[PDB]
Formats: sequence, C-alpha cells, structure tokens
Amino acid sequence: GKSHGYRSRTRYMFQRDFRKHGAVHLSTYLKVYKVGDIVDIKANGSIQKGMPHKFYQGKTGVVYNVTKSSVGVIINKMVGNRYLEKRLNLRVEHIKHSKCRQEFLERVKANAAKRAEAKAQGVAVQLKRQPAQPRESRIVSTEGNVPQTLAPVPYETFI
Amino acid sequence: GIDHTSKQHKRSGHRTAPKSDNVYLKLLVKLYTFLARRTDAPFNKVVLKALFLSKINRPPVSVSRIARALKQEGAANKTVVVVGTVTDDARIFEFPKTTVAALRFTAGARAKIVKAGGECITLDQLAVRAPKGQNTLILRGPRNSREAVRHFGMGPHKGKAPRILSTGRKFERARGRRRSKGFKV
Amino acid sequence: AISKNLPILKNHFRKHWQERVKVHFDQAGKKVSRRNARATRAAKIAPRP
Amino acid sequence: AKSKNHTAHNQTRKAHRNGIKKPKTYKYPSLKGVDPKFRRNHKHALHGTAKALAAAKK
Amino acid sequence: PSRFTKTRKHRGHVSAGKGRIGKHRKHPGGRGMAGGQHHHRINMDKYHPGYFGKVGMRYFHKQQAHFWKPVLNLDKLWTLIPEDKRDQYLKSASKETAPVIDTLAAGYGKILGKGRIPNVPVIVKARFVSKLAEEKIRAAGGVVELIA
Amino acid sequence: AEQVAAERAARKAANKEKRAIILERNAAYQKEYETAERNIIQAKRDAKAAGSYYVEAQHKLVFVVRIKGINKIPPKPRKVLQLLRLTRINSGTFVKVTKATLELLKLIEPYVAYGYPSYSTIRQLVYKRGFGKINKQRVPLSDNAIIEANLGKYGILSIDDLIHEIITVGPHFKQANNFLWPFKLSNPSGGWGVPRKFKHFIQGGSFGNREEFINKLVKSMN
Amino acid sequence: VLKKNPLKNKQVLLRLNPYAKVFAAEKLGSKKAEKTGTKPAAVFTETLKHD
RNA sequence: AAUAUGUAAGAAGUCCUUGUUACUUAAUUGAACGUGGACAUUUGAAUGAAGAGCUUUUAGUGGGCCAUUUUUGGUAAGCAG
RNA sequence: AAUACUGCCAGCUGGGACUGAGGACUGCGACGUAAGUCAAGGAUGCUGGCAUAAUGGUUAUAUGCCGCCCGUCUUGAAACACGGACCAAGGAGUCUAACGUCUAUGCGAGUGUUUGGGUGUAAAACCCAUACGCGUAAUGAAAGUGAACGUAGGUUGGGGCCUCGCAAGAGGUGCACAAUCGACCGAUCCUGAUGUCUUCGGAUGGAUUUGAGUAAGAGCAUAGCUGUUGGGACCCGAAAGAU
RNA sequence: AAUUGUUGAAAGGGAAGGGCAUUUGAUCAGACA
Ligand SMILES: [Mg+2]
Ligand SMILES: [Mg+2]
Ligand SMILES: [Mg+2]
Ligand SMILES: [Mg+2]
Ligand SMILES: [Mg+2]
Ligand SMILES: [Mg+2]
Ligand SMILES: [Mg+2]
Ligand SMILES: [Mg+2]
Ligand SMILES: [Mg+2]
Ligand SMILES: [Mg+2]
Ligand SMILES: [Mg+2]
Ligand SMILES: [Mg+2]
Ligand SMILES: [Mg+2]
Ligand SMILES: [Mg+2]
Ligand SMILES: [Mg+2]
Ligand SMILES: [Mg+2]
Ligand SMILES: [Mg+2]
Ligand SMILES: [Mg+2]
Ligand SMILES: [Mg+2]
Ligand SMILES: [Mg+2]
Ligand SMILES: [Mg+2]
Ligand SMILES: [Mg+2]
Ligand SMILES: [Mg+2]
Ligand SMILES: [Mg+2]
Ligand SMILES: [Mg+2]
Ligand SMILES: [Mg+2]
Ligand SMILES: [Mg+2]
Ligand SMILES: [Mg+2]
Ligand SMILES: [Mg+2]
Ligand SMILES: [Mg+2]
Ligand SMILES: [Mg+2]
Ligand SMILES: [Mg+2]
Ligand SMILES: [Mg+2]
Ligand SMILES: [Mg+2]
Ligand SMILES: [Mg+2]
Ligand SMILES: [Mg+2]
Ligand SMILES: [Mg+2]
Ligand SMILES: [Mg+2]
Ligand SMILES: [Mg+2]
Ligand SMILES: [Mg+2]
Ligand SMILES: [Mg+2]
Ligand SMILES: [Mg+2]
Ligand SMILES: [Mg+2]
Ligand SMILES: [Mg+2]
Ligand SMILES: [Mg+2]
Ligand SMILES: [Mg+2]
Ligand SMILES: [Mg+2]
Ligand SMILES: [Mg+2]
Ligand SMILES: [Mg+2]
Ligand SMILES: [Mg+2]
Ligand SMILES: [Mg+2]
Ligand SMILES: [Mg+2]
Ligand SMILES: [Mg+2]
Ligand SMILES: [Mg+2]
Ligand SMILES: [Mg+2]
Ligand SMILES: [Mg+2]
Ligand SMILES: [Mg+2]
Ligand SMILES: [Mg+2]
Ligand SMILES: [Mg+2]
Ligand SMILES: [Mg+2]
Ligand SMILES: [Mg+2]
Ligand SMILES: [Mg+2]
Ligand SMILES: [Mg+2]
Ligand SMILES: [Mg+2]
Ligand SMILES: [Mg+2]
Ligand SMILES: [Mg+2]
Ligand SMILES: [Mg+2]
Ligand SMILES: [Mg+2]
Ligand SMILES: [Mg+2]
Ligand SMILES: [Mg+2]
Ligand SMILES: [Mg+2]
Ligand SMILES: [Mg+2]
Ligand SMILES: [Mg+2]
Ligand SMILES: [Mg+2]
Ligand SMILES: [Mg+2]
Ligand SMILES: [Mg+2]
Ligand SMILES: [Mg+2]
Ligand SMILES: [Mg+2]
Ligand SMILES: [Mg+2]
Ligand SMILES: [Mg+2]
Ligand SMILES: [Mg+2]
Ligand SMILES: [Mg+2]
Ligand SMILES: [Mg+2]
Ligand SMILES: [Mg+2]
Ligand SMILES: [Mg+2]
Ligand SMILES: [Mg+2]
Ligand SMILES: [Mg+2]
Ligand SMILES: [Mg+2]
Ligand SMILES: [Mg+2]
Ligand SMILES: [Mg+2]
Ligand SMILES: [Mg+2]
Ligand SMILES: [Mg+2]
Ligand SMILES: [Mg+2]
Ligand SMILES: [Mg+2]
Ligand SMILES: [Mg+2]
Ligand SMILES: [Mg+2]
Ligand SMILES: [Mg+2]
Ligand SMILES: [Mg+2]
Ligand SMILES: [Mg+2]
Ligand SMILES: [Mg+2]
Ligand SMILES: [Mg+2]
Ligand SMILES: [Mg+2]
Ligand SMILES: [Mg+2]
Ligand SMILES: [Mg+2]
Ligand SMILES: [Mg+2]
Ligand SMILES: [Mg+2]
Ligand SMILES: [Mg+2]
Ligand SMILES: [Mg+2]
Ligand SMILES: [Mg+2]
Ligand SMILES: [Mg+2]
Ligand SMILES: [Mg+2]
Repeated sequence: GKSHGYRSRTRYMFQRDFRKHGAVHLSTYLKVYKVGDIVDIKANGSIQKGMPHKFYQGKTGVVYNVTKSSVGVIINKMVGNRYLEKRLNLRVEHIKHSKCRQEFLERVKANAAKRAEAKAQGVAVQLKRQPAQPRESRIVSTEGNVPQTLAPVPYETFI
Repeated sequence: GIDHTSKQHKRSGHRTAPKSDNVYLKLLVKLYTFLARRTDAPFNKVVLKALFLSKINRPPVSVSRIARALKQEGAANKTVVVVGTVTDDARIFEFPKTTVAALRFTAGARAKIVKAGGECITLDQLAVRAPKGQNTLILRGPRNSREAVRHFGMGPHKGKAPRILSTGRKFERARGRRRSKGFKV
Repeated sequence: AISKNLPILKNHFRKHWQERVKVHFDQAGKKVSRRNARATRAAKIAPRP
Repeated sequence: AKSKNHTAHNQTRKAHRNGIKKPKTYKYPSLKGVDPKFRRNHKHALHGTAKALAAAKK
Repeated sequence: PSRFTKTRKHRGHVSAGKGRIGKHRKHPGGRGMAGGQHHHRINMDKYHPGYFGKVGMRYFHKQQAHFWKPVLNLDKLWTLIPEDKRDQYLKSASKETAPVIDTLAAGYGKILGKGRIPNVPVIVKARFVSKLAEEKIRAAGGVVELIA
Repeated sequence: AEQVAAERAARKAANKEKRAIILERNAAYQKEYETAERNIIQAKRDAKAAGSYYVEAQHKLVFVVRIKGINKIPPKPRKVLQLLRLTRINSGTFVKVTKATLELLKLIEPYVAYGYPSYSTIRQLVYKRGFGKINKQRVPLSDNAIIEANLGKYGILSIDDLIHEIITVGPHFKQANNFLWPFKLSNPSGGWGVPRKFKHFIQGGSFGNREEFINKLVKSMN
Repeated sequence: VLKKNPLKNKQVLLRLNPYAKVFAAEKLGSKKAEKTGTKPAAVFTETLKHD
C-alpha cells in the first residue's frame, strides 16, 4: 500500500551536510534560551531523541518553556482555513536563535539614539524606513571614456 | 464588469428598531432617537440601541448587582440605569438609597428599592432628569449566564455539557467519558 | 437518522398507537355531568352531607 | 464502476472564502504545558508579591 | 399556521427545496439511532460521548423519596421568615428570644452553607447540616437543633 | 437679527481671501513648473556643450490604467489590481515609483497600460473626471472648498494644490492621491493603434510601460 | 446636480483656479523662451554620426 | 537555481531604579511576575481597507468535466490517473 | 534660414448628433466705476400645424435580422435518452408526541388557573385550595460529602459615566464580554493534629489528576418560522412474508 | 374547455408557433378646449 510513517520522505531533509557529520560542536549546548526567544527549527539527523516532525523543519516559532535538555516552542500550523496552536518539545540541538529579530533590535537601539541626539539638537528626525527611490539626475563624463560602439555578431558554430 | 472586493448589497446586521411591537416601547425608542440625534451625548446612542436588544441580550440586572455598582469609589450617588427588567435579590441584607431607572422593576425589587428609601424611574423620567445622561451608571446583566450557552461549542475536550434530556449515570457517562470505558472525551 | 448536536429523544411511537389516543373532548361534558351527579346525591341524601 | 480518487482542486478557493484567519494573539497566553516545578513555585511567587502590594495600601 | 410555512413558498419549484441530485427519499441513514457504532459514530462521540456501555451499580426497586433531601443555603435561610416578622428579628438579635426556623416545615432536608448571614442569633431546626452551615450559624450566635 | 449681510460680509470677505491665497499659490507653481522644465533643457544643452551626457532622474510618478477585463485572472495579479484600486476595465490611478511598488507594476503588466503622465494630462484628468472619496460617496470635485475641507489638513486647499501635490510627488502624495477616486476613462476615442491589445507595447500591443506614450492614450480616453 | 467640466466651461474654469485669467491674459500658454546658442562639443557630434 | 514557503518590521515597545518565591545559584546569584521612573505619532517599510472582531443555528453538496503549464501508466486514444 | 516630426496653450472658430433630470429663494463665482447684468447649484424664447384616429395603444398581415421541445436525470440533451395526442376537474412536506436554536409576550428566584373545584348568559368567559412539574447545587459507581483568605480576588483590554482643560488631550471609576493567574465545592492521591468503647475519628496542609460545579441567581410558561426523532410521515411504486 | 358546423375577415413555393422593429389594414383610450 501507501506509506506515511513519521519520518517518511525525509531522505535529504535529515541528512547531515557534506563533510559535516559527527558530534555536534559544543557551542550548541552553550547557547541559552529564555521564554519569548524566537527560534528556527532545523532537525539534526544525528540526534534522534527530541526531534521535530518534518513539517516543523524550516519553521520559526517562540519558546514557551525551558526544561532540562529541551525548549517548548509554540508554532502556528494552518490546518484547513485557520491556524492552530502547536507546542513542540524540541531538544537544544534542533533549535537555534533567529536573527529575524536582530535587524529589528539593531534598528530599535539605533532609532533611540537617532531620536535622542536629534531632540537634544533641534528636532528634525525622519526615522521610518523608506523603499528604494529611483535614481536622481546625473551628468556622466565622456573624458577618457568615449562610447565604444557595438554591433551584433554573425553566426558561427565552433564545435 | 467590476471585480468586487466585498459582498454586494449586505445588510449591516444590526437591529434598527426593536423587533417588539409594544407601543410604549416604540415611544421610548421615539424619545431616544431624538435625544440621540440632537445631543452629542454618547449615553443616548448606547441607550437607543439597548432598546432594540432581544430578550436574550437583556439579562435581568439583580438589585444586588446594583448595590455592588454603587460601592465603586465615587459611584454611590450615581443613578443606575438598566435597559431591561430589574429583579429582586433576597441575599443582600442592606440595600443603599439611590435612584434606579429601568424598563421594568419586579414587584420584589421595586419594594426593596423604595423600602430602603430609593426611587424607581421609568426611562423617560430619566430622560428629563438627565438629557445627556449626567451622573448615570449603566449596568448590563450577565449574558452568558444563560443556560443554553452551556451546550454551545460542545465537542471533544471542550468540557461543555451535552444536550441531554434525562441525566444521572446511565446517561452519557461511559464509553468516551472515562479511561476505563474505551477512552475519555 | 443521527445528525446535528441534538439531545437523544425517546419517543415511544412504534406500536399501533394511533389506535389508542384519548382526547378529553368530554372534559367540559363530564364536569357538567359530575356537578349534576352531586346535585342529585345532595337531594337524595336528605340533610345528610 | 470506478470513479475519481482524489483532488485538491477548488479547495483553496473554499478556504479563502471566509478567510484563512490569522492565528489570533493574546497578551497573557496560557501556561499550558509549562514545567510544573516552575509553576508551583511561581504560584507562590505571585502570592508573595500580591501580599506585598496590599501591604502597600494598608 | 400554514400560511407562514415555507412550503407555501416552495410551490412551483420542482423539488420542494430538497435538491435535484440528492432527492428526499425515505430513510437514507436508516431509522432512528441506527448505526451509532457505524456510519453515525463520528456524531455519537462528540455531542454524545459516554453513550455506549455500562457504569456503576444496578439498584433494583429504587424508590426516590428514600433520598428526599432538598437543600437550602445560609445564602437564603432568612427567607424562610415572613418579611414583616423578618426585620423584627434582624434587629434585637439576642439569645433569650431568637427565631426558630423549622426548615423541614419549609420542606428542606439539609442546610448547606453558601454564604454569609447577618450576625443575628437564629435557632435552626433541621435534619442535616453541613459542617460549614452549622459553624457559620454559631458565629452568629445561633444553634442547630437536629430534628426528624 | 442681523447676519442678513453682516455674516454674509464676514464670509464673502474671507471667501475672497481664500481665492487670494489660491491665486498667489497657483502663480507660484507655474513659475516652479516652467523653471523646472527650462532648467532641465539647459542641463542637457550644457552637457553636450561640456562634451558629456545628462541623464534625467528616473520618473517617480506613473499613471496606470487597467486594459484587461474582469475575468480569468490569476490570483496574484488579481490582488495587486485590487490594491492598486484598478478593479474595472479602463479605470486608472496614479502610482508613486519605489522598489516596493515597481515590483507591483511588474506583476500586472499583462493587464495594465502605464507610463509617465505629463502635467497637461494630470491637469485634464483632475479637472474633468477628478472625484473625491468623502465618506466613500464618490464626490465630484466641482468646488475648491470640497478639497480644503478634506485635504486642508495637509496644505492643499485648491484643485491645483492637488495637481501640484500629485505631479511633484509631495510629502502627502499618499493622502492626496488616495483622496482621488479611481479615474473612470472611456475607451480610447481613436482606437488603440495596435491590432491586438494584449501584447507588450514593445511587441506591438498595448500593455506594459509605454513611457510618455501613455499621454496620447489617456488623453483619448478622457 | 450636474457636473460642469471646466476645460470647456469658462464660468466654472474661473470658479476653480482664479489664476486662469492671469494665464489667459498674459498668453503664457505660448511663452517665447530665451534665445541662446550653445553648440555641442565635437566628441558629441563624432560619436553621434559614428558607426 | 527560478517559482513556491517559515518568522520579523514596536505602547503587548524600549531603557533606569529595585520588590516577591517553597524554583534555581557557591551567593539576593538567576529565572519568572511585579511596584516606581524616562521617551508619543516619521511610534519605526510599501499599497489597500463600502470597517474589525465574535456567536448561534440551518440548507444544498459529498458522480464532476475542460483548458494552459508541470506530470504517471499506455504504441496510442475524444484513454486512465 | 525654412520645413517636417513630436509636444504644449486656462488661442480663436464652423458643421452634426443625443439629452433638458430638477421646480420659490438659499451656494461657488463671472462681468461691470457703477446701477446692474450673466452661459455662475439641470431649458427657455419666438413661430406654425392639427385639435383629430393627426400622434399614441391594441391587433392581424408583410418585410429585415434572430429564435431547435418542454419536463427530467446527467460531466454533457434539440437529441437516434425517458414522460407527454388533446381539454376540464381532482392531484403531493401534513397532523401529532418529545426536542435544538432563534424571536415576541407574561411574571421572575421563581414560574405553570383549565387532573380537579367553584361558577356561568353553559364545550365559552370569570374564579381557585392542596399537590405536582421544571428552575433555584454540585459531585461520586457508591456509602457520602457539599460552594467567601480577600470590598466575592489579582492582571490586561473594555462601552458608559465622573474629575481637569477653551480645545487637543490627561486622570478616576469601570457593568457586559474576552484573555490570564488564583480562591471555594465534590471525585482521585497524599498528609494524619486534638481525641479514642484500639480502631473508631479525619482536623490541618497539599498534588503535571478530575467534574455537564461556586465565585451578588435566570428561570418558568404561551406562542411562532426553521430544524430534529418516532409515527402511512411529501405523493405514487416491488419481487416477497403472515393469518 | 378540448373539439365541430356555418358566416365574416386574412395568410399559405417541404411544417406551425416566437423575439426586436416598422409599413399597411382594422380597432380603441385619453387629451384639446
Ligand atoms: Mg510508497
Ligand atoms: Mg526520503
Ligand atoms: Mg529511544
Ligand atoms: Mg438583539
Ligand atoms: Mg449583556
Ligand atoms: Mg446555573
Ligand atoms: Mg444550546
Ligand atoms: Mg447524565
Ligand atoms: Mg454536526
Ligand atoms: Mg406512547
Ligand atoms: Mg414499526
Ligand atoms: Mg396495537
Ligand atoms: Mg370518546
Ligand atoms: Mg359527561
Ligand atoms: Mg463502484
Ligand atoms: Mg471514468
Ligand atoms: Mg467521489
Ligand atoms: Mg394559514
Ligand atoms: Mg403566503
Ligand atoms: Mg423560496
Ligand atoms: Mg414560486
Ligand atoms: Mg431545504
Ligand atoms: Mg440539487
Ligand atoms: Mg426531482
Ligand atoms: Mg449531480
Ligand atoms: Mg459518522
Ligand atoms: Mg444505551
Ligand atoms: Mg449491576
Ligand atoms: Mg446498589
Ligand atoms: Mg461544609
Ligand atoms: Mg497607489
Ligand atoms: Mg520592468
Ligand atoms: Mg480622426
Ligand atoms: Mg470613429
Ligand atoms: Mg483599433
Ligand atoms: Mg486581428
Ligand atoms: Mg473623450
Ligand atoms: Mg538558475
Ligand atoms: Mg511571501
Ligand atoms: Mg520578602
Ligand atoms: Mg510605571
Ligand atoms: Mg503599514
Ligand atoms: Mg508597495
Ligand atoms: Mg488608505
Ligand atoms: Mg469604512
Ligand atoms: Mg451547514
Ligand atoms: Mg463517498
Ligand atoms: Mg452531509
Ligand atoms: Mg450522489
Ligand atoms: Mg507537461
Ligand atoms: Mg482522461
Ligand atoms: Mg504640431
Ligand atoms: Mg488649444
Ligand atoms: Mg425642465
Ligand atoms: Mg423638469
Ligand atoms: Mg470691476
Ligand atoms: Mg446669468
Ligand atoms: Mg383623433
Ligand atoms: Mg375633424
Ligand atoms: Mg396611428
Ligand atoms: Mg378620440
Ligand atoms: Mg387630421
Ligand atoms: Mg402626427
Ligand atoms: Mg384578421
Ligand atoms: Mg403576429
Ligand atoms: Mg436562424
Ligand atoms: Mg413545453
Ligand atoms: Mg450518461
Ligand atoms: Mg449537475
Ligand atoms: Mg457532450
Ligand atoms: Mg432538455
Ligand atoms: Mg443523436
Ligand atoms: Mg429512466
Ligand atoms: Mg410517449
Ligand atoms: Mg400526489
Ligand atoms: Mg409543520
Ligand atoms: Mg419576557
Ligand atoms: Mg425559591
Ligand atoms: Mg376552560
Ligand atoms: Mg356570565
Ligand atoms: Mg355544556
Ligand atoms: Mg367568580
Ligand atoms: Mg383543597
Ligand atoms: Mg412549584
Ligand atoms: Mg428535581
Ligand atoms: Mg441544571
Ligand atoms: Mg442559592
Ligand atoms: Mg460539587
Ligand atoms: Mg446525591
Ligand atoms: Mg465517609
Ligand atoms: Mg484557604
Ligand atoms: Mg481554610
Ligand atoms: Mg501578574
Ligand atoms: Mg481611562
Ligand atoms: Mg484599575
Ligand atoms: Mg479541589
Ligand atoms: Mg475521578
Ligand atoms: Mg470514583
Ligand atoms: Mg447537571
Ligand atoms: Mg444560576
Ligand atoms: Mg431568559
Ligand atoms: Mg429559527
Ligand atoms: Mg422525517
Ligand atoms: Mg404499496
Ligand atoms: Mg406486495
Ligand atoms: Mg402479495
Ligand atoms: Mg422472511
Ligand atoms: Mg394462505
Ligand atoms: Mg414542397
Ligand atoms: Mg408587433
Ligand atoms: Mg381647457
């Protein structure tokens, strides 16, 4: 019949990275997780215990619980026409801290400074992010830079 | 041809006049649309709506839920307003003075209010006393104290009262309700 | 014939019940008849009560 | 009499009618599945700092 | 009445609102509670968990009445006194003269203690009290007098 | 009771001051406009003079009209058409050019024709078929007091104060441009020029960015 | 009760935009711009006519 | 790789001060929850928004078929998936 | 120098078509030294014809273009798929018992006169004692026990109201509702005080356990659309089986 | 009512009936004042 076991189809998903097999390096267990941390899930094939289901691979969530060797991560899986709440019990080897918030944090502290230094200067701030605007006008120089004229080339084979 | 972004010809889904046919109800509704159109006071807009609410959404306000409201800091001289009937509660032993304006007062609670030295105002006397609702404290009854809402959202692990006629053991209490008869919920 | 979230009912109508329906159409009848029955017993019974 | 076996045709049509609702978010989430030994002590923690704050309006 | 019935509105359309594919045949699922373990089990577990199978003990020839024992809380209690008489005793709370309430005369079997009665002494005759009911009475200076 | 001419006077005098501010305002844009244009003309000249090449700024405003009808549209372009408020055929809106919307225009090129509006065609769009969203209620612009009531918050108290905010992509181009109901154009009055419409402008159809050729299109559809 | 297009209704053209009278009165629509005579560098002319 | 796909873009925020406990540390260490204080809409991209959220009950349906693109079986099919 | 080409003008101007909604005034303006005038929030002026089958409605016919049999089941029917020659008159979701949601009404910690009695202008209307039913307590298989640490709790959002301010806004209080952490009652598991007819008694404090519970009641009754189950059960239909 | 006879009117080159439109014939309302 058909097959649909718990790790079905994960041939390459749980493979190990090229020339990167073996013990997990000792920082993986030196990282520290707190309730509220945003973490990325990537299962480690070498650590069978406390492993996410293939669905939660590549998926980011928030820790809600911190145990001896593990973290509880709630994740919103969308079943049907709605999202449900899913809490996962992962071990520290399959989780990792998401830099998806660093850009935000790096922008918060920066935003405070831009604001304090401008206020203590004389207002005029503007610290929302804006998209890429079109280019401005410019004058390009011909000096040392005469236009090299091109034409399409004929047909050849060289085989 | 327009690519519509929203359902077309959709009713707002809020009542517009009470569904009741009571003449006197329509008169109070008459009074209060006027007040609500020409006063800029919010209290009139709220009151105007409550007059449309169906009997479910007019749970009785007990006389003791009122006495509680007057125990709020700085709320004890406010004149409470109930857009519904007010029921007596034999469980409070001391009731304060104050003025309660309602659609109905039960025989029991009108006593308990008047006895302790208060006053029972119909919602139009209230309009005259307080066109902007000055010094009013509107109380609503408890809506989900209704019995029927026990059965709403029934389902596995929802803890939610089966629509049952006779009860007791022998009445939906075995397989699927205990670890030893198949499973539990 | 099981559907929706409805209370399980027990409407015992699987015998030939329509044969044994008693409508008390004579309710007013038999009260009139009971009142007259006592008004006769009263009179038969002399001053006894 | 064979007939069709399966399709996801038209299912995303339907799911999008009344939405794909966002997951809903609450300040103060539930402690459901949190370590018991933490919660036990934390029950006593709030109790304590509750008591200290009534002692701040005594 | 029949003039408001939706079938008046269905007149003229072929199917009476019952569908052209799906028809309105006799009994598709079978009659009654048929197949509550089979084609209808999804609806029996949920909406009706606990329906199949046995629990507890049988009890041949149980006479309810044996177990007649209505309950009343301190919650009420003072309500068993007529309201005019009531205020007389609420004030002048003492021993020497304290109301007798025959809660069986009011047709109650047990007194529970839902909560808080004024500090008036009351003499409570009843068949059964709850530990709290009985303790809360005393804190007001009343007693409970076991009757039958 | 006075008012009669008393508060008639208080108003009619202040209605004369508003037109005063508008006249001195509209006079200024005009100077700005032509001097802006003459400056560029001289930029290009002075560059060839200096043996070099003047490249203009990329346009920052664009005007998009829906070319394609309503049905058989894939879900993604179909959202973007809704977000761009072009939900019916031949209507059109202005769009500010940024990375985050240049990528929107890309996603709907098979269904829209757009390009670079000239002051003349922005002017004649607002004047003739310019309406305002005011409690929805698509209101015709017909009087300058309509605008100031709803856009006076942000400057902008004349119909040309609008056009100025649009054409220059001002600080409040979002609120000014959204204040305008989508423009409802008719079919081009001389026809489309191409035999078949739903090819790119470059391939001899009508859709995509035809740059300043949008003006001849739009002017016939107005 | 009836939108009058400006553009062809002078009355309404002047209800909006009071500058319309200035603008008409000073031609402006046909403003003769300044006559200058800058000629292009030969680098420009060469590369233009080049191949 | 392309196309698809997880998360983030703030008031439920950020920073100072220092309380509660039975958890935890060699330790008033930490963890969790707090009292008190400092900073407002350029308060943290875009575009849109005939508003947003929520609750109850109930019909019909549960034979589907076609097109472009991807694609399995078959020499193929107006074939089967 | 000119011209083309492309673009602009709040430059002028002719021919043609369709429309004329609104019904005192009110608005934004324009022209005028001015008085006034205007094409400025929707047609008026002048002239003629007939006052009639002239126009218009109906109808029959002709002409241009167009138009397959309805009903049904079906992915697909005009089908070489079925029913239907024609017309009249019958002709199919009903009533009941018990229910879910919703709504209107009565009264409300209650509610329900109509088994019955009283009475009557007599199947009506009017009146009513004792019970009973449902509700006001839950939880255990059961024996049983049985709902305030506290302003009936803390936190966060809440309409409304109160206070300051001209206002914008700030504080105060905050029902309903939602989220969260606690407290109470029963089941389960621990703990086992003071005592004792030495095995009875079970205070007290607890636990990732558990209940259709408590935490200032919301119910009862009549009615109605829809929906549910049993009934001949929307109407018509077996092959059979039994006495 | 189906259906039939008579009389009157009208149309008909392998069906009939229908839609929008107008000519022609027949017929009729209203409005003028
Ligand atoms: Mg397989
Ligand atoms: Mg695999
Ligand atoms: Mg193992
Ligand atoms: Mg309502
Ligand atoms: Mg409520
Ligand atoms: Mg209850
Ligand atoms: Mg219910
Ligand atoms: Mg039960
Ligand atoms: Mg269901
Ligand atoms: Mg029976
Ligand atoms: Mg049977
Ligand atoms: Mg029988
Ligand atoms: Mg009989
Ligand atoms: Mg009789
Ligand atoms: Mg089969
Ligand atoms: Mg097949
Ligand atoms: Mg199927
Ligand atoms: Mg009827
Ligand atoms: Mg009808
Ligand atoms: Mg219908
Ligand atoms: Mg019909
Ligand atoms: Mg139906
Ligand atoms: Mg159907
Ligand atoms: Mg049918
Ligand atoms: Mg079908
Ligand atoms: Mg099932
Ligand atoms: Mg059973
Ligand atoms: Mg047994
Ligand atoms: Mg037994
Ligand atoms: Mg007790
Ligand atoms: Mg836009
Ligand atoms: Mg591009
Ligand atoms: Mg031409
Ligand atoms: Mg033409
Ligand atoms: Mg063409
Ligand atoms: Mg062609
Ligand atoms: Mg045009
Ligand atoms: Mg590639
Ligand atoms: Mg994406
Ligand atoms: Mg301490
Ligand atoms: Mg603070
Ligand atoms: Mg945004
Ligand atoms: Mg964008
Ligand atoms: Mg917007
Ligand atoms: Mg809106
Ligand atoms: Mg349904
Ligand atoms: Mg099936
Ligand atoms: Mg179904
Ligand atoms: Mg079927
Ligand atoms: Mg392919
Ligand atoms: Mg096929
Ligand atoms: Mg030209
Ligand atoms: Mg021109
Ligand atoms: Mg007119
Ligand atoms: Mg008119
Ligand atoms: Mg003048
Ligand atoms: Mg005029
Ligand atoms: Mg005539
Ligand atoms: Mg004549
Ligand atoms: Mg005629
Ligand atoms: Mg006539
Ligand atoms: Mg004539
Ligand atoms: Mg005529
Ligand atoms: Mg004829
Ligand atoms: Mg004909
Ligand atoms: Mg044809
Ligand atoms: Mg037919
Ligand atoms: Mg077939
Ligand atoms: Mg079908
Ligand atoms: Mg076919
Ligand atoms: Mg057919
Ligand atoms: Mg055929
Ligand atoms: Mg057949
Ligand atoms: Mg036949
Ligand atoms: Mg029938
Ligand atoms: Mg019925
Ligand atoms: Mg009621
Ligand atoms: Mg009671
Ligand atoms: Mg009677
Ligand atoms: Mg009488
Ligand atoms: Mg009689
Ligand atoms: Mg009487
Ligand atoms: Mg009696
Ligand atoms: Mg009773
Ligand atoms: Mg009972
Ligand atoms: Mg109950
Ligand atoms: Mg109680
Ligand atoms: Mg209990
Ligand atoms: Mg019991
Ligand atoms: Mg015991
Ligand atoms: Mg305690
Ligand atoms: Mg205690
Ligand atoms: Mg807290
Ligand atoms: Mg506030
Ligand atoms: Mg507060
Ligand atoms: Mg407990
Ligand atoms: Mg248990
Ligand atoms: Mg047990
Ligand atoms: Mg129960
Ligand atoms: Mg209750
Ligand atoms: Mg109720
Ligand atoms: Mg309903
Ligand atoms: Mg049925
Ligand atoms: Mg038969
Ligand atoms: Mg037979
Ligand atoms: Mg037979
Ligand atoms: Mg047999
Ligand atoms: Mg025989
Ligand atoms: Mg022939
Ligand atoms: Mg005709
Ligand atoms: Mg006349």
